[PDB]
Amino acid sequence: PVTLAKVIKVLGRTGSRGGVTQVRVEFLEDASRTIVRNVKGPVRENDILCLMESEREARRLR
Amino acid sequence: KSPTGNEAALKNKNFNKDVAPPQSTATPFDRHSRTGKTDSKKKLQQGW
Amino acid sequence: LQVVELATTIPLDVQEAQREVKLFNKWSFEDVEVKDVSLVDYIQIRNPVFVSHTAGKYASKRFRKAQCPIVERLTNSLMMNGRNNGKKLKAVRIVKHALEIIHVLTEQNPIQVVVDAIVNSGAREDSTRIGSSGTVRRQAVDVSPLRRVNQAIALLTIGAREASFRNIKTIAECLAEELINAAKGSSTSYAIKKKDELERVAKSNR
Amino acid sequence: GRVRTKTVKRASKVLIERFYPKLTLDFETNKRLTSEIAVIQSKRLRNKIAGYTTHLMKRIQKGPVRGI
Amino acid sequence: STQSVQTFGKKKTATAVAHVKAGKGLIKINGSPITLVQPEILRFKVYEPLTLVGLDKFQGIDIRVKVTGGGHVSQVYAIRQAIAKGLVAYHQKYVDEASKNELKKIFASYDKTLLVADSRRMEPKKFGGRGARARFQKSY
Amino acid sequence: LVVQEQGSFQHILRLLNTNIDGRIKIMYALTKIRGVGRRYANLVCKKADVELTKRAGELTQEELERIVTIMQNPTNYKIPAWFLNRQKDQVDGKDYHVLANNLESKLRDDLERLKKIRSHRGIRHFWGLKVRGQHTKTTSRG
Amino acid sequence: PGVSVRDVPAQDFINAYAQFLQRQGKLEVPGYVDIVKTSAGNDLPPQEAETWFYKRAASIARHIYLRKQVGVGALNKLYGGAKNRGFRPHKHVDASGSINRKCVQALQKIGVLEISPKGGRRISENGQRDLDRIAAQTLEE
Amino acid sequence: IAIYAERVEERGLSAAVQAEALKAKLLSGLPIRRAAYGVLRFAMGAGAKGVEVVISGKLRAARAKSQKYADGFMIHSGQPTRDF
Amino acid sequence: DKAQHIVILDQEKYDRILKDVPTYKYVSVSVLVDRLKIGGSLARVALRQLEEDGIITPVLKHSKQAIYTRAQ
Amino acid sequence: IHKIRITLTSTKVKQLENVSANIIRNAAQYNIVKKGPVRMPTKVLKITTRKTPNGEGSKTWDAYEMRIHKRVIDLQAPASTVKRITQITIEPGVDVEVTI
Amino acid sequence: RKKKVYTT
RNA sequence: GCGAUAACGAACGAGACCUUAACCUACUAAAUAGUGCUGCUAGCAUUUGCUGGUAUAGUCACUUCUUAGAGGGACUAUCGAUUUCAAGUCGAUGGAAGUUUGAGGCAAUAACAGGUCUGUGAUGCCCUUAGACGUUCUGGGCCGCACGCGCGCUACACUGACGGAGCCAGCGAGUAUAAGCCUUGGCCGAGAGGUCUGGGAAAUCUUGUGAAACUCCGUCGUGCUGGGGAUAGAGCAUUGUAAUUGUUGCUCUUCAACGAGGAAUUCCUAGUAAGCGCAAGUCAUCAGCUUGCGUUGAUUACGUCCCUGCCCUUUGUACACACCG
Repeated sequence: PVTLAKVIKVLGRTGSRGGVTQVRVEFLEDASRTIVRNVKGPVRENDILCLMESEREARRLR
Repeated sequence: KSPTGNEAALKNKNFNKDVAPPQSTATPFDRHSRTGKTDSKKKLQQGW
Repeated sequence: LQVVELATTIPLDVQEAQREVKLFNKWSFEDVEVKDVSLVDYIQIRNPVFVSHTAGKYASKRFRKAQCPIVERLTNSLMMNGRNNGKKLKAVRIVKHALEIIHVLTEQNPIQVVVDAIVNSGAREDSTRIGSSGTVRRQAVDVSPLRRVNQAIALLTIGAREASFRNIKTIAECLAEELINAAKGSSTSYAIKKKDELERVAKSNR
Repeated sequence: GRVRTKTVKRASKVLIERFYPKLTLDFETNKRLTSEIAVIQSKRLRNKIAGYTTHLMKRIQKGPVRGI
Repeated sequence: STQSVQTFGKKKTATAVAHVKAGKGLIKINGSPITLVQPEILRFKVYEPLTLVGLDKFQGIDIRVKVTGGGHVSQVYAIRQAIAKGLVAYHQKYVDEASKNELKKIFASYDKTLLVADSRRMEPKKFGGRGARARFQKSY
Repeated sequence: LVVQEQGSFQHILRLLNTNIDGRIKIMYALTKIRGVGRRYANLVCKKADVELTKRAGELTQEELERIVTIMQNPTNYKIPAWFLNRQKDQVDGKDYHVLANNLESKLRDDLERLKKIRSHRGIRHFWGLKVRGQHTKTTSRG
Repeated sequence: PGVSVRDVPAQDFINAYAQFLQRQGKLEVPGYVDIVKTSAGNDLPPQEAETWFYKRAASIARHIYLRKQVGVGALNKLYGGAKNRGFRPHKHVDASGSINRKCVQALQKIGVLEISPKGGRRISENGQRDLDRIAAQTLEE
Repeated sequence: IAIYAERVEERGLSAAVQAEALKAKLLSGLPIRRAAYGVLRFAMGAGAKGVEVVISGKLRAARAKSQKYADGFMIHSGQPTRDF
Repeated sequence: DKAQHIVILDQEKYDRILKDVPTYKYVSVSVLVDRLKIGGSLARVALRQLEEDGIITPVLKHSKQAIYTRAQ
Repeated sequence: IHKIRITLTSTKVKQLENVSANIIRNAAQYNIVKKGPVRMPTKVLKITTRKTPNGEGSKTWDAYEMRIHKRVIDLQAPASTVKRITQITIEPGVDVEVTI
Repeated sequence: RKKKVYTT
């Protein structure tokens, strides 16, 4: 049940130590359900990173 | 045992029975003069 | 197809490479593909290579490392633990000999196998720590493909390195067991147990 | 960062306010121009002025620059 | 005299003095064949400018190289560039530039080091450490 | 090539009150004997035509009796004085190589002599400290 | 084709020239070869007692062919390695001069070497003749 | 050998001449203020771009101090200090 | 100290090596040690014989490691 | 005719270059065949002295330099001609040696 | 930092 | 720096600058650098070639690789993007170099009870100055160990040990009537070392410092094993007037803990980290240390204020010898 989403914009850095980022993804299939999510790794625009689970939004990390 | 060379062969080394001290550090107002002879307002007026 | 006669005679086997560039002139990169949609960009398999020793400037810019050949990113990953720093040739001696071991086992392409050992062991979500100044706190997020490429390899080599610690088994034969097993998702091998626990705790932290 | 300093920035605009018609959008021409226009004791300094004088020159084409 | 060009490819300190004349397929290292260059695991590296364009370009040219300096691995890379530049230099002087540009594209697209020496060099050690940037471990 | 045998091996080997592992290569095996380094057993085997590709347990009685003859009579088999242990002894002035039981004996025998002559070295020997001038202010913590 | 010493791989040729040399037997062996160390920094004599002097001599003859009037002082630096100093870091240690000086003395009386002027030890007319011969009968296999 | 004494054309422009001359005026019983500005004006009189006199030590007091008298333009970092 | 590898070859093991190795895909120095319980010294000498007689096909030639397979 | 070698050494290149040029100037208009100048590798005199006269504080090092420039000029001329060239092309910084 | 004393 | 602006225009510091490193087939020349030719010479298949020796007259040619003086070259260059469309930033192509091009040197206003009177013929003052705290001389001591701490190394094994085969760097130093320099090359020595010549006051000679890691081929084969080299015993040399409380090495011999290390904490973003050796220093000998060089050569960032530290602004004060108040 793993779903893939391509990123289309990076918002900025987040997390207490700045090691995570807020990035705007767009799903590979069904280009809808725009969800802001966080990435532990470095992010360029247009990353095809997949999702273990989708039903969760993201916020700033303490 | 008058000469120190001959007596050396007998003295025991009693070192590994007694515990050396657990704490052994033995090497406060740096800003306060202890001279007690303060230079006057006039001396600076004459010195400078 | 003709044997090109040079005064300084060219060996027969290398004359085959006039058609295609191959790793050790034994492994072909045409039949090597990445079985993961997001990992194609960060796994460079398009340009054929002769030996996993290229010596490029891939750390100068932010994402220059995405173009590095996949084989070199493991032989670089081999030489760690101080004493092995700079022993890239030995690490290539580990990779090349292993690929000889890798082909006779499971009968698959050795450089296709290593790509499969990289896609399978990449954890997709990691529970990052969000401690509020000292306390123990964790938060689950995603993992980028670039990190998901690189984290698998470092796990792969570590499992190779400890398999040969105080062990009669050598590093190359440990690696061949490591690579083929972690390519198929073997829970027995390293880079699967260390991966699975990473995604395990991430579920209870989201 | 590649921020130019003020000593190169003020020396660049004093050239435009004096020799604008002789200035061009090409760095090479400005590189050679500033040699016979201003006595610049350092070769590295001379290239920095012309490289930002050209940028000032290459800006006036898109519209009026502020302060010059 | 005869058709000859002089070139050299450079590495860390290894500077590879390659001579290309008009003759047979003689490609030698210090007067010794390229079939026995060490380390043998990287014997493929010095072959790269040979098989990328094909060995037939070396029929009419003979190559003798002499390299002093650098390190053993640095020797492998320098000779590679020198003969690759020797091929291009010889084609430039005695053959049309249609070949020099054509063959260079095969060389350019495979590795930039096939033509241009890299600038990566060790930086001086500064006092206060065993290395260029490393410093003595500090004691509190 | 690999070979086969039965009964010619000897699990427990015995040379001069000293036990040698029979399954380990002989030129290494003799080092269990005091007075044998890896250096010493290299040569006493070579001139005895003990091929280095064998073990301790393969050598029959004959070979052992010859090597212990060379072992205890090294000067009689052109083993040099610089290759011996106890060269130019005090008591007789003949080159010697003290062995399994007799190495520590002349080791002790040298101790009380320096203790007899109240020399500084034997003075430091009685205490159990370093005697070659090395430093105990921070390291002699074992 | 003109076979030369520089045309044949060194590792297998040195085995072949020594293989010829041992069967030849005209090179005299010092009696201490089974007693002595190769260098001051070694810890074990060479494990091939029967061949190491011939393997050493065959290489030294081949090595000298490549270079010009190399003396015996140069030879020690060639074969020495890193001594295993116990706790101190490694230092380069010279080779044993008695073995090397004998070898150049030994190969000179068998016709492979001679004393060159202004120091060193040149390779002889026939030393090149035999070495390039043994090379010619090396690479057919 | 031959030794020749050449009269220094600009006395104020020479630090060695002015530093030595200040030493004598310092020993001559003059106050430091009168002495220091006698060479400060002398240097500015000769046309010097800048001048800095730092008279440091102890003076009629137990604690020691430092005192500086800068005049004119003064550059501090780089080659021109070695040059000017 | 749990190795207990045997380096002296008896009659019980020589024939079994002719019975064990032919039923292998790939062998190495440890493989002969890991499952046959023979030593590495006995492993390398056995490989240099198992190959010379034609039973073993050499995959790679090296000193620090050896890659072999069955010739059947 | 005489084979005469002239060696020029100094610390500052500019005065050494004037001496190097002026000798060639005296070797040019006078029809005298020459070989040089040969720019000898520079010699830097390096010592890493410690900044602290005492031994307190952080470890900083002074590494002072002496760049020495040497050239050799072979002159094929009588000794009377070459000797007068040096005095024409003298400089206090540059020492001049003449040898046949 | 000591006071010198003689015997002879 | 843009910008906002009761400010405007300036100066010091930073940046500029300089040393070093990269590119230059474009200059100037190179018998203390090399190459191609040219002699004369060699071995092999004889193919006219492949390798070399020699050549301070072959009275060869050249600077391309090596040296260094004169210069040139990059100034974020041009393009796609975001930005107050500004300062800038981010991605490309060119380029030798697009992280301030790389790394360093000099480096502001005042100041610290930071360190040194143990470098001074730099010092004021107290002490002492002929039985001297001055000197000189012999012998000792800084090394001395019941203990805790740190700067390092040796390693804890097979990505390895030995044993052969191969065999590349760079920075540097080196003398006379001495008080003995670098020392080759030859001759003796298992080794260390010993003898006889000769070069070099120096790109020549020492020294291509043929350094080690490394590559290969063999034994070893998980054992505290042949990983490791403590502690100790015997002889031979070296240096010094003098080596005992081993100067040091060498030969043999003894064959230790250590099987990867807790709470903690350090250095570091590219030829950098980390493995690996080499030289200069103190030095008559003594380098596990610093100073510099060269070989191999990475992993991950290219962000933040979470920790710590500092800086600025706001704020508070009964402090100004300034919270050590």
